[PDB]
Amino acid sequence: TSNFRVQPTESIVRFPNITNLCPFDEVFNATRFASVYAWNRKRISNCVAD
Amino acid sequence: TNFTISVTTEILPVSMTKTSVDCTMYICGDSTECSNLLLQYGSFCTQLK
Ligand SMILES: *[C@@H]1O[C@H](CO)[C@@H](O[C@@H]2O[C@H](CO)[C@@H](O)[C@H](O)[C@H]2NC(C)=O)[C@H](O)[C@H]1NC(C)=O
Ligand SMILES: *[C@@H]1O[C@H](CO)[C@@H](O)[C@H](O)[C@H]1NC(C)=O
Repeated sequence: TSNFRVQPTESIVRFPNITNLCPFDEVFNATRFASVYAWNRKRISNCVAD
Repeated sequence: TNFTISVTTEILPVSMTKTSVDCTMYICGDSTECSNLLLQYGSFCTQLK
């Protein structure tokens, strides 16, 4: 007539592990910034953004 | 003028293992949207059972 099965309740696996590989603080906490005519272009890849 | 007695084997199958299948478990299992979608197919699962 039917089947017997219990349902799950929570969805958690292990833990978070990002650690912001790339130093965004290097480009965001600096004593000197570029100008409007000559703006410094930085390419960030192979990291994690938080 | 003489005779011999011989024994020969004869193997005949009778049955196999009885099998039962649940359609909603075998197809998707623990998916609610799949469960709601499968009821639009009619009595296919009932016919298979
Ligand atoms: C019919 O065949 C059987 C066996 O094929 C014969 O029995 C044998 O007889 C000889 C001597 O007569 C013995 O040395 C064997 O040991 C017997 N065999 C067995 C299995 O016991 C029998 O003699 C034959 N009868 C006739 C009339 O030919
Ligand atoms: C980095 O940022 C913090 C908070 O905005 C500031 O106090 C600190 O002076 C900064 N570092 C430098 C080297 O300016």
